[PDB]
Amino acid sequence: GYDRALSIFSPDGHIFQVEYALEAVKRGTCAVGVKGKNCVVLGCERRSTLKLQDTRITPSKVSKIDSHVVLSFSGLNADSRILIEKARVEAQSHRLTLEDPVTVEYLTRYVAGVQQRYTQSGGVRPFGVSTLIAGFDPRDDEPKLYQTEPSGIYSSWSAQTIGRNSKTVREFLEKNYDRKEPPATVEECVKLTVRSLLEVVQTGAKNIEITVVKPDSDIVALSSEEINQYVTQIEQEKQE
Amino acid sequence: MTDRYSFSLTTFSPSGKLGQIDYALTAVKQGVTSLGIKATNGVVIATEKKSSSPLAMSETLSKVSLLTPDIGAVYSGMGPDYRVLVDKSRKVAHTSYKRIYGEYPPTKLLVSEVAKIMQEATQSGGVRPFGVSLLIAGHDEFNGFSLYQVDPSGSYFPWKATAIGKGSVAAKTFLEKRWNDELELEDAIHIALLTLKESVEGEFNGDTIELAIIGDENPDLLGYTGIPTDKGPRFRKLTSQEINDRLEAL
Amino acid sequence: NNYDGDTVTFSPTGRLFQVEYALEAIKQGSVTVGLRSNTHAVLVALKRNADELSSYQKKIIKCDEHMGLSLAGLAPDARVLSNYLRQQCNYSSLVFNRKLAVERAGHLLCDKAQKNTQSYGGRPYGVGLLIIGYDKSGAHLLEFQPSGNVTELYGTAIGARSQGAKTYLERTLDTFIKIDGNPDELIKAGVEAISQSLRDESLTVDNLSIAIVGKDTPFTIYDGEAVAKYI
Amino acid sequence: TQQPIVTGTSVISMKYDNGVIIAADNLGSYGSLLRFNGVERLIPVGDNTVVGISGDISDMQHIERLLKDLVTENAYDNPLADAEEALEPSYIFEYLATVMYQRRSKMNPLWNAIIVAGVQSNGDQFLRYVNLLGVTYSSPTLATGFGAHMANPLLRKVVDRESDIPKTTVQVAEEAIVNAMRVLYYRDARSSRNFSLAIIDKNTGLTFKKNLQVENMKWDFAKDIKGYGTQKI
Amino acid sequence: TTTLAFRFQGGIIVAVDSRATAGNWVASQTVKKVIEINPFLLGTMAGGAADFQFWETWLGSQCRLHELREKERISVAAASKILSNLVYQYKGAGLSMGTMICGYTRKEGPTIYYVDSDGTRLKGDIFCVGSGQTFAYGVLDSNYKWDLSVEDALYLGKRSILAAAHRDAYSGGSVNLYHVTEDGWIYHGNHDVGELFWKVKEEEGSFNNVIG
Amino acid sequence: QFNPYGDNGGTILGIAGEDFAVLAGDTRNITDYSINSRYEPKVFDCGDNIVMSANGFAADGDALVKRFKNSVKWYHFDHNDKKLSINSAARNIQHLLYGKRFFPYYVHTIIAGLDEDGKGAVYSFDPVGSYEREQCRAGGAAASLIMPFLDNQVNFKNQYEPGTNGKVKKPLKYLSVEEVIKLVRDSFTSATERHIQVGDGLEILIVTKDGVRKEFYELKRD
Amino acid sequence: GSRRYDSRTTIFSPEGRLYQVEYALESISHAGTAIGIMASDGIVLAAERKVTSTLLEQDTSTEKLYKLNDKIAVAVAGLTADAEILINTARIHAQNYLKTYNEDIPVEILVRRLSDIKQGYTQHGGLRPFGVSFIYAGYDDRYGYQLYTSNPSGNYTGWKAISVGANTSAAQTLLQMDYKDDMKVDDAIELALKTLSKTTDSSALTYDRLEFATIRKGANDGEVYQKIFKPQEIKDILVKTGIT
Amino acid sequence: DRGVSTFSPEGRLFQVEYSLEAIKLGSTAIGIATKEGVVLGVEKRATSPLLESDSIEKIVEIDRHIGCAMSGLTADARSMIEHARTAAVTHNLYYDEDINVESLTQSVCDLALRFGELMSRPFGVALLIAGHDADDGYQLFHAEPSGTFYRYNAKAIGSGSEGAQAELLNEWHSSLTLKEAELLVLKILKQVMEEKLDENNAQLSCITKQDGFKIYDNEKTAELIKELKEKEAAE
Ligand SMILES: [Mg+2]
Repeated sequence: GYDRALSIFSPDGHIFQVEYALEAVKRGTCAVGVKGKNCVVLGCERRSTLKLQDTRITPSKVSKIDSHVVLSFSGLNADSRILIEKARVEAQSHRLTLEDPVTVEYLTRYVAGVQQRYTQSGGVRPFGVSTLIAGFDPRDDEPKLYQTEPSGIYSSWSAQTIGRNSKTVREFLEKNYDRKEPPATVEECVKLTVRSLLEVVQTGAKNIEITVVKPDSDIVALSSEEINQYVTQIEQEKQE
Repeated sequence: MTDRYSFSLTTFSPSGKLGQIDYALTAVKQGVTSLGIKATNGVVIATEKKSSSPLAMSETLSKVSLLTPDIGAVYSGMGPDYRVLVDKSRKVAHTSYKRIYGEYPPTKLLVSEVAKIMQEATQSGGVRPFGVSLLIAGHDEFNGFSLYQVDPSGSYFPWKATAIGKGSVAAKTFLEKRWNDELELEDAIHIALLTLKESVEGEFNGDTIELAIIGDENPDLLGYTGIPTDKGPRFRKLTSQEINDRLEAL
Repeated sequence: NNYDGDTVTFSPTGRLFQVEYALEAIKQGSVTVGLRSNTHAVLVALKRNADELSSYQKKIIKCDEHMGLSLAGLAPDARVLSNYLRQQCNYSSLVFNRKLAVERAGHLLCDKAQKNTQSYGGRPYGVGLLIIGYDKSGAHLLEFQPSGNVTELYGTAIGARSQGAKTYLERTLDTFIKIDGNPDELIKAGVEAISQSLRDESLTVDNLSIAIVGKDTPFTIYDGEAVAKYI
Repeated sequence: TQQPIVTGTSVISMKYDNGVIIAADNLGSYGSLLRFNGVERLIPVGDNTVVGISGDISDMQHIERLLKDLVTENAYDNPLADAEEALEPSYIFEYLATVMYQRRSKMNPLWNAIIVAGVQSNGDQFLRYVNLLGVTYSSPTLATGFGAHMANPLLRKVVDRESDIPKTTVQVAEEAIVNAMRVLYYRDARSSRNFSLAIIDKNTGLTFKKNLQVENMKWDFAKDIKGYGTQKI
Repeated sequence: TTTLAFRFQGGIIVAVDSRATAGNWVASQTVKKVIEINPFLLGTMAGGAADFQFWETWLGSQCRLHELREKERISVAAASKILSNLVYQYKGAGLSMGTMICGYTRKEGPTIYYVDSDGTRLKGDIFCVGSGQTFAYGVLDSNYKWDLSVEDALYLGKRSILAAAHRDAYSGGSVNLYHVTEDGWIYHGNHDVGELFWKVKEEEGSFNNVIG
Repeated sequence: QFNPYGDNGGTILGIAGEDFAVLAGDTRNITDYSINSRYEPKVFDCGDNIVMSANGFAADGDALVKRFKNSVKWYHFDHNDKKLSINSAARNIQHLLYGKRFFPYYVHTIIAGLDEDGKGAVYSFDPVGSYEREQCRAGGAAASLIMPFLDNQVNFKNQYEPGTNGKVKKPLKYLSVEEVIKLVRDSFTSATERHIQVGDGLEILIVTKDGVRKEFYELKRD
Repeated sequence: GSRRYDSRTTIFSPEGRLYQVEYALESISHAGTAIGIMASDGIVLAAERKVTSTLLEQDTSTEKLYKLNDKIAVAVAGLTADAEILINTARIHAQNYLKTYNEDIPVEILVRRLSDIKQGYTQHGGLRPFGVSFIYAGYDDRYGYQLYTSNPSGNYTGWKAISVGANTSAAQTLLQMDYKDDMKVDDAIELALKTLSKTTDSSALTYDRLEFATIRKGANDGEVYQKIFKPQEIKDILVKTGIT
Repeated sequence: DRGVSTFSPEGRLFQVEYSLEAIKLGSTAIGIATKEGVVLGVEKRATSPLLESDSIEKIVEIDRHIGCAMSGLTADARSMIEHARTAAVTHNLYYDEDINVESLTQSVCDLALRFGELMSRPFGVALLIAGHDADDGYQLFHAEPSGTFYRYNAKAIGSGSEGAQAELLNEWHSSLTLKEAELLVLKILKQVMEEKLDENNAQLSCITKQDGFKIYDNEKTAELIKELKEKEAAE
């Protein structure tokens, strides 16, 4: 088999293939994650360079791993499908053996492990994908939001963004998100998520996707009109 | 040891070119001219027997090969690559068809199997593409007579008539003027000999020309009698004498 | 230069640079001395520390009751090669009820190192070994190089500044070979030999490492206050 | 798993003051058919060991080749192959014992009972047994097959325990072995008159005796025996 | 062998006998048929002794690795299923096992899983396994209530083993008692059946058939 | 059909004292009705103050003892010459035996020594690895003849104090090494009288803090 | 050793692009233009054969449009030989799914499978990617009529109308201009041919330079029919729409 | 290009030497061994204030008697930890006992050089392995990607290592108490850290014979930080 060591150290101690995988993420459309007091919201950018698209059948940016956990991403679209598939299989395997659905941390740790494995295995390149994994642990009402990246490191976030112009929306979130008092309701959390994307998106039409996840496997994706109402209310308050 | 070349030796260049395939086609261009013409009641395939030395017995070197009783093949380019492809083409006609359906494959599907082998040498680890273009002529019950070209890339096209190798550009132009949809087999053979004469420098006779046909069933070549449905092969390689007879009426 | 990218490549003068670079790792390693008489065989090793908080890297490894070695170079490679010896010693005992001859042990080490120099993908071992032992033909001392070359000797030294100890043993040859039935005096000669390779630093209690094997002496390593006697 | 085809019967052996004696008849039986009469079942290894084998002959011939191959291998890169690093009886035995137990553990045994007789470097007598099961044991007298039942009792009257070994001379030991071979010829239906005997002494070395015969047999009393009970004539 | 385990208000009671027999020969009277998987989990021995010892010691290793990785006590459901999935891979090979995996966690409460070398895994309130199981079941079924005290529950388990130890030829020796709580199991001693029988006979008035 | 197992007879006995342990075994080796050897050592010093015997099929017995001795050697290499405690040795042997669960070592294994508190210890194994610390264990051919005697004379079973009539048990007083050896010898003398496979010689290995000592005694040779 | 000659087909550029995928896409840009247009009552597939000859046997030829099953077809852009390898794999997946569930494979599931295969060649194996882009035209009872495209990267997306191959920039603008949601098959046929006629590098668009197909519910009652157009039928539709 | 297991002209493995450079870029981790216990401490170094710092797990339990701290490419450490935990548990299964700290460390270090063309590259992470056994008492080891491990009385790895090691050189003595060691780790961490040391961006842990391995609460560590400030202001 093809055994070539593609991911290797350089004189300055860097693994360029892992770092170049991050550059693929930087190119990817922006994704954002914000957790409230009793919910988590995943915002995602849809570049409007592609019109005449069929939004019914086109792969959605946010994917359900189980009925209680979701995964969004920034980077190579084809690569993300492989991580999503493995994650979905592991979620059912966990339910089968442990007789309990995965925690959000466990599912994150698994995906991050897969990503890590591809950074020191022969004949493979790293995943050009960073993920945002969100949900609620079984029989638990505390919101969970984790991030992963090609290198394989993962961590928990009160709020986080990845992808193109993620520097800007992270700047926004760092000043607008208060830890002592997070978005108390679904409305407040979604609003702050849309606001953060509006710093980068361009038009607030079909370019913003929002998915709200609540405790006890209560996941729903907002429609165009529902999101458009948030876009309208934000800019009307801004004209002052 | 071990074949440690597990990676592709053919790759896309910045311009989108697959170098090794292009270079294989260049090797085909240098090869001796061969052609094929389809008639209403048959097909003819022909080529020059470029003898490397007069001491060599050019009868032992067969450029035109039987693949199945109703299918024949001819080439332009690297002879050794052709020889092994004929061996593989003959075997695959049995393993992936005859041993399953109890009958020989139709022309198009055998061509498809050959193409697949050539495509794989264009993508698999540690190998170069085949440096040949094949012209495969054949007949089968439901598709009738047919003529196919197969390139190093694995791409294949059906032809009414065509040429490959050294003087293909001039030969194809010659065939365009002469070909029509009302040709009989003898007429196609006559045109094949005319076309091939242009690309041949030296001697032009039955001993320097290799020519075969896909035509009527040959019960005399079957080797047995008693089964009415078995009527014999449609492939027949013309003899040195049979060629010379038609060169007088040329 | 152009012929040192891997071990499978000869240079135009017929050299194997990767093997020579592996040989260089031994010269960087800390000094260790080997010497023997007709009754006993002794290893003396200068252990190296990272700093004052750190421990002193162990240099001597036991392979059987009658055999062991001292290392100089990549310690993990010595662990691999010593583990291989341990098995071969053990195979001989279990299958043939026979203690493995020291000469035959060297032949095995040679052949294992050789395969790493002729094949693509791998690398030479980056360690030199001094194997001592007492078998059916008396005391023995071997010197292993990762090129594959194994050499039976009366005495030797490998590592940084090993030439000083090697010259001393070359002078003392006629004296220390005759030290029969006296382990303490044979160790003294080994400690005096390794002292010729010292600069700036001197032999302290947790610095020095000594091992011995002989006629009625199993392979035993001495460290700590057990070697204070010889300082 | 197989069945033995061409078979060899009893191997008998004992220790004496300066060494060991071993013996075995020259017959290769094919069931009840006494097929092959010139089969050597004592195979010497060097000048200090003799391996006596009973049971399947094809497996004996295989073992014979392994031992021949063992001597060759020991000589490789061995300047002391004919001195300090020569093959000992104990090395040869342990090797066979390993092979026998490994083969039984793969359920494909060498269908034999083996006795390794020899003298060690320090002059110690070596006598140990191993069979198709990989079972091993040592004793002042050892015998396979019928020898176990008939030879051992006779040989044990000479050397009944360890302390009797220094009291037993080579002449007394050889006499007992030869007598035991006669007894087996009387009573073992798969035995022959012709046999081989080997002595391994620490002083005089290996003495291998071929083409020996059972002699001084008692049969004259047979003439007087008539019928099976009541018959007089 | 006779082993039982039952859920009640105060957690779980586990009770076993101590006899081991090879045919009619009594090999041992001091066998431990309760494996202490860890400080919170217990398992019982029936069928193959080595199979039980080996794989339930192994189970303890798997449970330890779980709580190192997940930073959380393993559930009784998960611990039982690790053992059942394992033996199911070996199904046909000839493993012999009949065990109750017993434990007490926050999310589950007191839980008992019967696990079988046939691959059976059953949650339940009362289980009895062994050659003397039918004798123990009788005493259990007629006297069991959820609102038993820890003192009375412990005695019921002890008395139910005694019932089997008496009648079943392949059960006896001594009785081992365990009480499983949320903070872990608690050992309640080894009780010789020889001394226990006479003690129970007198104090309880039972076994009038037997002369004492 | 080939039968990979055999019965080499023999009988072994382990007894744990207060600060010592003994592991005894007869020296007779047999097949069927024939004696192979009158002196074939069966109990072995395995180092680290552990003694071991694997009674039954001698080829598996020898194979196991060999592998355990080997395990002791590699335990020293891998773990800085650490002493293998008797409880650790016992667990290790379980894995050796269970390793061949579906083609077992046809032996009843017993080891003896001292535990980490210096007290006497005896462990007893079945053929497939189930093991257990015990105070008293006979194994092999005449095990059924010896164990009841040991229940009575070591543990004072069914013995009560005179005058009380079944009310007070005989107290479990500690036995000295001299007292244990007497019970071992009488066990093997009795077993020799009533079991055909037992006889020739008795070899006892005594384990104390000072080390391993051996004692040999003659047994009837019929 | 062998390392010296390894192109390393599965690596990132400093910019975070996959060299071979990008170059394979460049290869595809020189291939004959293929267009797919989805209507309410069917799907159209139109494609241009590359500089043909008069002696090419057109009626038995197939380089652009391939049938995966009775409900799903594909238009090819790139190396024909590479496409046939993938096509046969896709045909098998459809049959595996049908055998397993006793129901025709949903269009997306088939598309995802082929796209995942392409992806694998970009992440591991050290082999060159497939120089092929597909337009998937299909129908199932969940989403109805669907158009997809996949490329050598293994990325796929859904479309109402889409082009692949040569002049996709010009073609996609022309489609975006004249396409409407309430459009019908006969209108989509006309749009597809008009688009090719303007984007073609040839002097004029003729029947011999085209492959054409339609997936219609225009089959007798609730069922779907695939129609691979014959040379004479392509000639007729060219006259009908008024291009020749 | 060049082999992965290639030797440089100086006699060093390129890839191993390069991985050591990655470890220099990693966050600081400090270990101090005493006769009352071993203390492990780390710099968390969150890349943003929105990152929940308690999810940064750079100190990890291997067994009850063995703890571990990491520095460098921390993702690479996960499989090293997994193997260590498996080795510790497996040895207990085979031998019914705790595994020696050295033996555990040796088992981890055996993975290190299993790379070539096995894994494709060395590990890009160093480990401080601290623990206790009955034979050699309280121990602290430094496991590198070279396969070499040194025992230490005290050791610092990461970006502020050489500065911290020089400080450990002066401060360490054989009669240190556990409390003295805790403050000493906090002192040296504060010195080498970019951001100001508090209970959220730094973590403490220890291993004692009685209580085993314990990661310190943020509340517990906060008190030790406050105790440190006062004793430094005391002179
Ligand atoms: Mg007797």
